[PDB]
Amino acid sequence: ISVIPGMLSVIALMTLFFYIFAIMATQLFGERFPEWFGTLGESFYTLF
Amino acid sequence: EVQLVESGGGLVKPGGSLKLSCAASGFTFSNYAMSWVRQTPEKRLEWVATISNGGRYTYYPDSVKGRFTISRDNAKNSLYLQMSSLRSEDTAMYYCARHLYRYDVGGALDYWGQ
Repeated sequence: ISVIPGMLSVIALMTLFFYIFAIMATQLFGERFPEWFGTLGESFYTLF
Repeated sequence: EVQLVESGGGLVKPGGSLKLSCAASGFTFSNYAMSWVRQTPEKRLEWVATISNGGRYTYYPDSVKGRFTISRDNAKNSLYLQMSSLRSEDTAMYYCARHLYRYDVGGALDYWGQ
């Protein structure tokens, strides 16, 4: 565990990229294809 | 061996219910979406319901909202539709339809019933 506080910045950046691409994807591909990208709390799962 | 037949129906008094079915055979039923389309006897078509493959997202027209009930069970490989508190303008023909593209909702409809 002693390594992660000198590594937390990259983790915050990657979480920010997930938030941005999730909110783009859930309104681009959202009319059709409802189960994968429909809400946002499953578009996180599909991008992961 | 793609086939779609039906069951149920008959006569219901105004104030009753009816629970239909749809038998599906030949394709892989857990990779399409499925939808009921009705045909009035005055030669006009109308849409009733639809449901995605996993069974969690439904869609309904506003003219019959909150009254019909549609569901799926994957292992049984058949489709349901549950009605309650009917009206008089439901004297028509019903059908059971599969969508065209995989995993999709609301595209076209390629193979109906009878």
